[PDB]
Amino acid sequence: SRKAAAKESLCQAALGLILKEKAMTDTFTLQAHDQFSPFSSSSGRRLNISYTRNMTLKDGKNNVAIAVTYNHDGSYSMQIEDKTFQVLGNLYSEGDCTYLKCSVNGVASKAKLIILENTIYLFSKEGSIEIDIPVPKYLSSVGPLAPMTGTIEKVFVKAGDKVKAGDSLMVMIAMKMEHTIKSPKDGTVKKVFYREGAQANRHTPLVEFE
Amino acid sequence: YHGDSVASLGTQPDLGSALYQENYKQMKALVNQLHERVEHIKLGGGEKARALHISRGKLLPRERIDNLIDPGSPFLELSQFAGYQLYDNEEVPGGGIITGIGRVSGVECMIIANDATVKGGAYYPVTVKKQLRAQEIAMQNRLPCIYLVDSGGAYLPRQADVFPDRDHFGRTFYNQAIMSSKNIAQIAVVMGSCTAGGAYVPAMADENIIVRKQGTIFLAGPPLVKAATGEEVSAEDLGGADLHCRKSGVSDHWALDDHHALHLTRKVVRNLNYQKKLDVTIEPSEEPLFPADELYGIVGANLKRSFDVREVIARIVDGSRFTEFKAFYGDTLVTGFARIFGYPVGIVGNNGVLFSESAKKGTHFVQLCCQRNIPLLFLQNITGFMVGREYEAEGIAKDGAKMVAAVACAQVPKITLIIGGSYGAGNYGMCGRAYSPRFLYIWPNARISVMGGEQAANVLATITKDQRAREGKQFSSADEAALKEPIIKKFEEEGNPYYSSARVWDDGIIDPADTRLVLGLSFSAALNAPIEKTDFGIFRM
Amino acid sequence: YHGDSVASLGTQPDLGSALYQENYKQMKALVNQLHERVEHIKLGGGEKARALHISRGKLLPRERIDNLIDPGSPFLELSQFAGYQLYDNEEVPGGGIITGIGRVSGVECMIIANDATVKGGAYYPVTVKKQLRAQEIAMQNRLPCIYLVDSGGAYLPRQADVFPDRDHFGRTFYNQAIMSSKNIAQIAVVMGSCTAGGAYVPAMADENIIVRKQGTIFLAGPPLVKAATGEEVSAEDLGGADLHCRKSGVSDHWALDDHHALHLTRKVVRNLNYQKKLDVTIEPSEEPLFPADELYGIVGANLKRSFDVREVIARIVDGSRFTEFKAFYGDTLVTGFARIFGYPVGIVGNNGVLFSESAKKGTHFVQLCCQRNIPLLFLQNITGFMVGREYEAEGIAKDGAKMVAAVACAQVPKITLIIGGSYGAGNYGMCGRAYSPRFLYIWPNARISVMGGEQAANVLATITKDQRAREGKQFSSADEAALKEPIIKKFEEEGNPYYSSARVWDDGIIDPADTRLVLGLSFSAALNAPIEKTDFGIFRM
Amino acid sequence: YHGDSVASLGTQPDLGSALYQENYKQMKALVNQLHERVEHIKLGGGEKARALHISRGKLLPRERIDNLIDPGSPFLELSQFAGYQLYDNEEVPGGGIITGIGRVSGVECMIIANDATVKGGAYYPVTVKKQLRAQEIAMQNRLPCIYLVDSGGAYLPRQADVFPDRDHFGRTFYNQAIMSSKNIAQIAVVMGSCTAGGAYVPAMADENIIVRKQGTIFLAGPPLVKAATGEEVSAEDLGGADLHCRKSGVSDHWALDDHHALHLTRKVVRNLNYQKKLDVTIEPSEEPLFPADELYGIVGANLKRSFDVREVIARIVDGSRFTEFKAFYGDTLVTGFARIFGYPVGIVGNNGVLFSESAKKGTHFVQLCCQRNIPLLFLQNITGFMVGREYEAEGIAKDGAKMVAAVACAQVPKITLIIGGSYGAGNYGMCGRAYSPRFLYIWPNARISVMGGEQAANVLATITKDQRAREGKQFSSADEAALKEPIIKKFEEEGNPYYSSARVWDDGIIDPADTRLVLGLSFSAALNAPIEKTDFGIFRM
Ligand SMILES: *C(=O)CCCC[C@@H]1SC[C@@H]2NC(=O)N[C@@H]21
Ligand SMILES: *C(=O)CCCC[C@@H]1SC[C@@H]2NC(=O)N[C@@H]21
Ligand SMILES: *C(=O)CCCC[C@@H]1SC[C@@H]2NC(=O)N[C@@H]21
Repeated sequence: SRKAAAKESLCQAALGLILKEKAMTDTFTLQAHDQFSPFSSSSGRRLNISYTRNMTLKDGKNNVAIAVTYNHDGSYSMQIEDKTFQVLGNLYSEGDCTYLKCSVNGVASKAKLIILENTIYLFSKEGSIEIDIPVPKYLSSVGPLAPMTGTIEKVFVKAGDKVKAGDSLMVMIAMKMEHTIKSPKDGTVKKVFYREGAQANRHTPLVEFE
Repeated sequence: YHGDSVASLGTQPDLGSALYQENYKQMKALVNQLHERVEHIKLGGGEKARALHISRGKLLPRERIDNLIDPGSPFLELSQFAGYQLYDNEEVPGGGIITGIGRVSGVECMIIANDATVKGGAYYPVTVKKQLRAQEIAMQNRLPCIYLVDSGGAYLPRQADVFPDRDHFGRTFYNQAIMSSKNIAQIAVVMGSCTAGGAYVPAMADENIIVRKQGTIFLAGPPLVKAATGEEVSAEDLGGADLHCRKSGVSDHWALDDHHALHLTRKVVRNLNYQKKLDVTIEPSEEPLFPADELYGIVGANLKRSFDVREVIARIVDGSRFTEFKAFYGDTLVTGFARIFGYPVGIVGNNGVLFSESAKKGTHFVQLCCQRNIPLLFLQNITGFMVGREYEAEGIAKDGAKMVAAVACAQVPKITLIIGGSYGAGNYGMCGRAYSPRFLYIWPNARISVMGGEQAANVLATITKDQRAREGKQFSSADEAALKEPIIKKFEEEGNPYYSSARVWDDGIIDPADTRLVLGLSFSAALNAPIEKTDFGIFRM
Repeated sequence: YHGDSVASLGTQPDLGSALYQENYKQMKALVNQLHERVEHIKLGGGEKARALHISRGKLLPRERIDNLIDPGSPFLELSQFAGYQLYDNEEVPGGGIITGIGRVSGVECMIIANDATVKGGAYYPVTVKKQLRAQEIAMQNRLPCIYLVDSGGAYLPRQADVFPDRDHFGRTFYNQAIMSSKNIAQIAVVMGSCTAGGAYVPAMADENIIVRKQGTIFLAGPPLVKAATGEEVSAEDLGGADLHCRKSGVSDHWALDDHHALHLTRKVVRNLNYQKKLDVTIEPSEEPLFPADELYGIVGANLKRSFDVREVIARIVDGSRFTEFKAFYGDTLVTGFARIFGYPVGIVGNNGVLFSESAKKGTHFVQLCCQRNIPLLFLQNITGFMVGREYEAEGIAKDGAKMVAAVACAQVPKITLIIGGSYGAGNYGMCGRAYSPRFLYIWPNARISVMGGEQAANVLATITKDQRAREGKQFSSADEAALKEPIIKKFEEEGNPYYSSARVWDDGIIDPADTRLVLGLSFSAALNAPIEKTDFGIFRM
Repeated sequence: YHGDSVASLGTQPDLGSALYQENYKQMKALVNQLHERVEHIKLGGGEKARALHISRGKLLPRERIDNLIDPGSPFLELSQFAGYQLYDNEEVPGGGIITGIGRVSGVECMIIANDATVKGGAYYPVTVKKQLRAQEIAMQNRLPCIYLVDSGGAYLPRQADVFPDRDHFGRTFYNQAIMSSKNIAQIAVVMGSCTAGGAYVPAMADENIIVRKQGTIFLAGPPLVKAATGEEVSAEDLGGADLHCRKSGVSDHWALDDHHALHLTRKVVRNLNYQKKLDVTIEPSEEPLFPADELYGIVGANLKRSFDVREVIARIVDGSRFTEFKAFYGDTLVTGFARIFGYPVGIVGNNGVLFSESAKKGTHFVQLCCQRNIPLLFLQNITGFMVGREYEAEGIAKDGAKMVAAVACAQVPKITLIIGGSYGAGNYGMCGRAYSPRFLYIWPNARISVMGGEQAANVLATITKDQRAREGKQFSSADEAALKEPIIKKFEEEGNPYYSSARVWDDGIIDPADTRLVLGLSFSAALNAPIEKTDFGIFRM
């Protein structure tokens, strides 16, 4: 079965993600007119205070919160649950592969860093660990109303039915223009409010989900 | 060509000298005090209001700015010390508001975030002062402005100091109306509840964002409706996000929660069609050859002893290189050419009292910097302006007036940094606050008053001795000490960096070492605007 | 052609009605009180300091302005009521300074005269506020500026409130440096003794004048020389007129006495090569058909009763003619076209709360006035902004925001006059102080606050009744009266014309009748500048 | 930064649904019909005239444009369907002329080639219409213009419709005279025989090319010389290439044959000193995530059923990404921000009748696109403008007028594409032909009329029923059918894409799939000109 990641392995995943974001920043700068300028160094240098980034990584089924403090010398202090790790490292290339060079609490290591859509792959000489980046709700979300004031030609569904998203619920004609309603939502219909041949108005609810 | 070698500034200081140890210890004490004070100001309104802020699903405002800017980007906060002991029993951290410059989607944006944990996000007069300062920073530098609206009404018993004047609260909407006519994009993100005057801040935006079940806009609150009409209405039924996105049309984007609103903000900024163009010339950057804990040791805390300002310019420029202009004529002013982070800088600094030769050298250097379109960095360490009968006979007044005219007419991005004292009309000549620099930071040892405490105490002692000798009474040593303690005490208290930065007289007490990085950040924002041609007035010859 | 006949405004009021008698009596009482207060402010620092001012051969400052301007010319004083009960035991008449607009050698000049009879001519913070207001009036309107320098040092225990900020004392020299780069001529007449910060006011002038045995300029006084050096020197030996005209070269003309200095000032102004050019169109002037003691009877003192604003526009325009624009749609705002003294004016006035139809009508009218380059006169009589659930559902916020954007982006010479109440954000929509009008006068019945006293008292009464009914304690009538007396008292005291005009929030309480003449004078100065093309921002549709 | 992930549009349609099969089959039938019609138009004047064109050593005109442009370059032909059944028995393929945009020596040039195989290359009135359209496309977009002159005289019995008016034939020379004053280079290549009015087309060129024994220029032909004088002269002896290159001086380069003339044309274009500068910002290009045979299935042929316009915007933009502006307020108009081929586009599309909220959203979006200098792509699928008594009471007229004013004042490169119906005054609001877009293409299912056929038939049926019921006669079903068949028939015939594109009301019926590529090509030519600042008129609030 799959085994849980060690806290040091989560530090490596967090560091690889941070350095990948830096890489994107660096390749943006290479195309900029304003070259050599500050803001291009992903140092997290706040004025008079420190910056702590709170990120969450998903280890299998469970979420782990990692608080990453940006240190003045380029190191990171990553606190995972309670334990603080001193995390340093960088990226280097050998041919067409990218490697992540780490030092965590004085322990040096090297692993291949591949980030594909959401999953962070770390390939080392002791195994292979897959850490997932959680996807926020507003990127994964993708009842209905009447478009105008018209008469309904054909109903489709009743209570007790089930439709899946992108389904015909109703067709209504409003000043000679056939409008087929569809479902952005999902589930099971609890009530259909307008039977076929009745007059529905503008922004009037047609069906309902309980 | 750009290849030949050039001598550099800098002297390795005597690290074993007891003057170095005492100066280093006292400046380190000042910087540690600064550190612990800003770590107390960072928490905001305290743990009770932070619990009631996170219990409604709201991100805390520093977390909002952390999730808004590019990942790993440095944030330049402005005026972190506003409202510090400015009101009697009212502790207002940060003024109630968090303003700074950050990097959003590759664009340097100016961010204005209402901290709602401090007295409901209500507007104090210093909050309005800090906000209008941020908005003219955005207008001078052409920075797109982002507001994170979470208000709680203007404060009532201070209402005079907030409402009617020219630079009171309504000026804010003036600043959004003018900046929209100039293509400086204004985004408002309604994360809270702006009410009845603050509802113009989302309504005057070029592109707006609102949050469901959390963000309310109305010109009249439910107390005002219940008093004037008698109709009970809630907040979300009156001015909620569904009502404004769907029926009224005030909001332009709709957001599920706070993270969605900041994501949508980054989208709106990415589709602004803005491309940064530098008109100055850039060289590949370098580093100073001397560290800045040496600036702790060099500069120190006592203002009686002088130092060399060149040992500051060795510590903050690229390569420690410095082309000194007119180096022997009037060496109480040090003017030269350097580079910070690639940008060409004309550096003007002090070394003593200002003779007329120093003012002539300063006027010549400011004219060179405006003819070649080079920015100017002024470093203030002023005692005064060289008293004497002979010097007033020479016309020392018209030479200081020439420096003031050339400094005030200059169109290049000027940045002032007060590394020591800043007293009197020399403060006007070296581009103080009233002469519109881009940014004005100070060090934690600075003093700024109309004169020094000893000058005021001693001229008042001599004048009162002169009038009593015309009178005849005995003016003893104890009468002189009772005359000299409250003048010194008042000019010491009200000349502090914390007294000056509790208002928005300066853009923030900065660490000496961080000085280098901070100047680079400042200059980067100031190069977001094209440089206009300078035309001076009449030089009083 | 311009010959055909046109109907006119105006209704003869019921002069026998007891409402007219009571309104007339109460407004006459207000105007008589204004008269006696300004006759006390006119004397200045009192007879002792006036005797010691005339014992040195010095003209008194009002006599200086009387001998400076053209013979018989009207003088428009600005902010006569500054410093009125603004400091605790310190009575500062006129702020210490006399600023106004006059006609010198045929040119409208802006005159700034240091009254030396009031605390030695020392600069109070309100003196700096009044002076910087005068200087931006001169810069907006392109008026040549004349200073009559008689100073006594900046005030010491208020030094913070005078020295460091952006709009503190040093801004003055910024304003003379920028205005000299724009060909706006600056004349300083040293009639007194400017000292050590004020000596930049003569030194930064394009052409200077000094008086023998009476006028001293130095950057350092004889106390400072006697303290720093130990050399006893007088005032005239150190910085006298002979030393400055002959050796140092600070002064450009030399004057025997005060009359010679004012004569030389008129010569310097005559040789400025300035020729006034109007870009607006002028018609031959006329008179109102109704007198303005009728404005005493119409308007009165109570703000509860409304009146018609058209009966004001019949009393102040030429011929009582008024082309009313969009007269039925949203008649809580009255917008039309008239002429004062030949000048074309677009008049915007109030008649009640501001519905959304009123804001749309206002935005349309301001766009017409900026497309045709017509000046704008705003008349403020505001209660509020029409509370209700339906009106917030309609988007009443975005309509007020459209009026604020069009008012703030407008480049025509705008003049505000507050003929009644001016409360809240409607004050921002009708071009209040923060939206940069040219001049802003008020009537002696006006009130200006963030809300009315009754609104604040009643919404606080209803909110505290809400929270106690959630609590459970008894909130009686006596608790409500003890809740309602200090709110009403504070909003009545701090909403006064004398409280608002003790600061420089407004350019002066004017008589109602004199209103007509005053507006003409104001508009004449505002036409000394060419009119720029207006470009608006984004209209939130 | 530009690195974070963003959601995208697009829904995979139900490919098994019988609606999809029927819509796909009917749109495929329309596109195949388009294909075979343009393959018949491509041959030109037929094989007899093509044999007599190649027997004189002349390249055919499509071979001329194939050898003129860069190798492998896409050619964008404009108005391939002009003259389609426009004259009674006269079949005029392509109008007689071949106009398009191509890439010559790295420069986007506009090419105008006289097809001499179709009625001797004579000018029909539609030929003049097509040519003047091409020339204003070259002037709007600053494209250098190349003419391949092979004329046969203006047509005589249509001479009125060709000669005198403003936009008749002589306007051509006006267009070459104005464009030469603006540095838009005009090259004429005389490959044929321009005669007596067309001889100004080579003579007004900035640099000219002629072909020996093949190219003749004269202001008077040998019939006119033989009639007026009686001197027999040939064509080559009168106005040949040797006479014009050697004695008269009309031609500037001399060419052996057709290939030499096209080679010399490419030389002349290479030495124009033109360097393209983009002022917009570019991102690295991408692809749509959904193919466009899905646009066949989605859109279909029937105009009764609606579709989602967002499923079109998923199919034509880069990455299928689309930042939707004001997504809930008035969702009968879809406005958002996207990118095509790197270029930033502001996309405005329809989804139904236009309420007042839709017009307000449209006015706001066009103001955003002109403030940020972003191009605009309008997609027209209009039924009408929402009839009703309440909506006329709301002022639906002034909101449509605001959208028309902001669309007409806009200076950004606008491109219209009519993906469905386009009826009535909504056609004016969504930037139809009379509002000067850069290019206006249509799809083969579009309809364009002053109203729909059913609207005209039904309002005429109800009006005639209303007047007969005032009269008294019987208006039966058969009288109604005889009333409704010719109105429907006429509005169906004259609303076609082939009826609209037989004139130059649109720049060409394009395939749906090719739509994506075509828009990119169009936008590339439209970015050859710098973008001017937009200033709007008066917004009727
Ligand atoms: C001693 O108590 C201080 C006396 C005056 C201060 C000195 S004198 C020279 C410097 N210039 C100036 O105006 N003040 C400084
Ligand atoms: C009574 O004490 C006053 C209640 C509120 C004041 C009224 S309600 C309508 C006007 N608009 C506004 O905002 N305030 C005024
Ligand atoms: C039926 O034959 C059509 C009647 C009118 C056409 C409809 S009504 C609403 C749409 N708007 C418009 O002006 N015409 C369309």
